Amino acid sequence: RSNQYQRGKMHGLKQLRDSLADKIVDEFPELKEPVEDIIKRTS
Amino acid sequence: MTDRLTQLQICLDQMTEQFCATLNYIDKNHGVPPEEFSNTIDELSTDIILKT
Amino acid sequence: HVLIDLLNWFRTTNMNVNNCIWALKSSLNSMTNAK
Amino acid sequence: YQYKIQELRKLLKSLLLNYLELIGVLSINPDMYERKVENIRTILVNIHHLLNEYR
Repeated sequence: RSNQYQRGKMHGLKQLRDSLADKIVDEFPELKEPVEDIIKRTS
Repeated sequence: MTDRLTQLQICLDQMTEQFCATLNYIDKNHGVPPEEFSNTIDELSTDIILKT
Repeated sequence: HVLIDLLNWFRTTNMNVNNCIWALKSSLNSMTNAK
Repeated sequence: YQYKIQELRKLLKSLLLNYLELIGVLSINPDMYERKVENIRTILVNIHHLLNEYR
């Protein structure tokens, strides 16, 4: 149960930050370049 | 009338409260169905953008 | 030990996650004053 | 005063960017998340300093 919770929360967080990066790129193109680096800083 | 500096303080306090609520929802909800969670987070992110 | 090692590692991950959650809650409670 | 205005705007943009990076840290490697948290607060603290001269 703990492992399933960990996997589900990891998937949720991944989709969270993917959507947040996408929208930050969308409405703020000038900050698009660091955001991808942020992914490189995280992933 | 309300002075715009007081409105600015109210806006920044509401922004801080909104970030606290959003991260609390993330912390207490990570694991709820993925679709409903994603929709609620999209609403919260739209709220973040509008507050900005 | 194989099952024991996996068991202990998963337990460590579990309460590490729980401690991270509690630390987040404590950080928000402390920082609400500075809000 | 335009310099302070643009400094505040770039600080707000950097604060949003650092919030995104910190929540990504929480996502992938939360164990060191605090390493950025106070950092973000410093920017917020700087914002308060930016209010002090505007008073």
